[PDB]
Amino acid sequence: TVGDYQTVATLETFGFLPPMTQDEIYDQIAYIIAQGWSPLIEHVHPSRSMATYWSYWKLPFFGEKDLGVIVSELEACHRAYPDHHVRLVGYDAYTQSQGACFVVFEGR
Amino acid sequence: TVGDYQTVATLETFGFLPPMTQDEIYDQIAYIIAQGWSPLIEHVHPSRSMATYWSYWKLPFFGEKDLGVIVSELEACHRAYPDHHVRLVGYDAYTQSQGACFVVFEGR
Amino acid sequence: TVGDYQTVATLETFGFLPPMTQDEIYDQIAYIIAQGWSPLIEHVHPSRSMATYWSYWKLPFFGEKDLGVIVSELEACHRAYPDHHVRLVGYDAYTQSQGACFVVFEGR
Amino acid sequence: TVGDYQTVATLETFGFLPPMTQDEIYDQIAYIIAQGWSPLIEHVHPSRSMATYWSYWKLPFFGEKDLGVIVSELEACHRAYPDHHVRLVGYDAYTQSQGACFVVFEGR
Amino acid sequence: WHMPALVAIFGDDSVLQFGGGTHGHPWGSAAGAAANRVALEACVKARNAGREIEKESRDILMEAAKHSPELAIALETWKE
Repeated sequence: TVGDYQTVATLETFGFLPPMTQDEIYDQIAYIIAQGWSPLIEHVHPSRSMATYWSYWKLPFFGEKDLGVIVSELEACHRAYPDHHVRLVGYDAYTQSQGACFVVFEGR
Repeated sequence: TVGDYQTVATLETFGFLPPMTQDEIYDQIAYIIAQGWSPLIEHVHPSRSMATYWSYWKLPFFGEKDLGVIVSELEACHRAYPDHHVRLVGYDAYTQSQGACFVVFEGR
Repeated sequence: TVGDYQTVATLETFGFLPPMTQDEIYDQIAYIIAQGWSPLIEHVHPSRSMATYWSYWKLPFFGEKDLGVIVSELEACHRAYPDHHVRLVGYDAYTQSQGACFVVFEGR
Repeated sequence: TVGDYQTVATLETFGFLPPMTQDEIYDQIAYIIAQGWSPLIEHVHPSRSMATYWSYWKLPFFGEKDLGVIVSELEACHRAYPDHHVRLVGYDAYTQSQGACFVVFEGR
Repeated sequence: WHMPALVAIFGDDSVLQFGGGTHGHPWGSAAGAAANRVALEACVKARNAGREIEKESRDILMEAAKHSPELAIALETWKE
């Protein structure tokens, strides 16, 4: 029916686009490594999506220069908690802010 | 049993009486149009029926002088939302108030 | 097991006492009438037992000196609301207080 | 998943260690008696495990100088309340403090 | 490994505060706290059992790492 927009839930960013494909994740992680940021992955139950701090897994990948590990290490946290969100976070040491913060897996 | 009055739930207006017949809604719409007001339709789930603002369907009918479309648009709203209330409101522009606020359909 | 006294729920008074017998209620009603008080019957849904106001049934029996109607009217409130606490209340008009407030039926 | 530590709940003390065997309670009770304290047993439902005051069972064993009767009491409370925590506490009369406070049975 | 030395002489009305003991755990900062909390309560439970914590440090601390893998590596990093 048009036109009646129905309000939907989005996490922080990139929720209005279709679920991320594998090549898009590859480009995002390559960019995040090239910018020098520190990759970081979190996970919480969808009900606790409003919590200030999520659950680390396992430690921030401080200065990792390989993009083939995180994509395999992002699936590990997914199988470990198949009922949880999987977010990708980039850590900047000098400005102490995050230049990239988007969820990857919606939670089965 | 008489006389032991029991508390009953009513939305705001015209709910103490039996639900309006299609002829009565026709006359209500005719009155709203003849007063020069702007008909508009809303809908929410009955659990959040006490919310301050409802959800529009679809947009306000600024200065519509044809009353044959509202009667078919509320049924579209009712079918699209079989378990939601259907409110018909008359918008007055000069006084910035509402000339009438009465629930039409109670929600299956 | 003794001595193990467990906290139990009693409403206001006579709750520590097993349920009142029919002949006992006759004596309580006779005492209430002899003191000149006004009998009154109230009932509430047991989860709403904490409300400071119950529901009347039907109106206070002002100036009634016959005990043959109260028990039949006390039971009528029980048939009408078989999942409700039944209270018998005596009004004192001069002191604007209550001299007897006891639960007759525990609530099926 | 090594090493991925999950937030786990322990009551206050001795919870990070495996459940106490029958022989460990023997030595704990011997020690708490040897310190001159007064052993005391409590129990609550796991839902109200965060309450300030638990429920006594039954009274503190004031002037108790043998551990051979305490081992019998702890089972009676458990078989009376199979789905409740059992706390073994020691009362210090002089300092008004507690010398030992640890759950003995976790609650089925 | 200093838990039996800070419990046998500080009693029970003391607070133990670490500078790098908690955050210096290979499995993160969350596992660091589980490495000292398990080690602390083992020392107490050994003292209530009448054992000498300051004398039987190795045997009291080692038998807790069996049911606690975090201490199983915390004993290895801060060897000994």
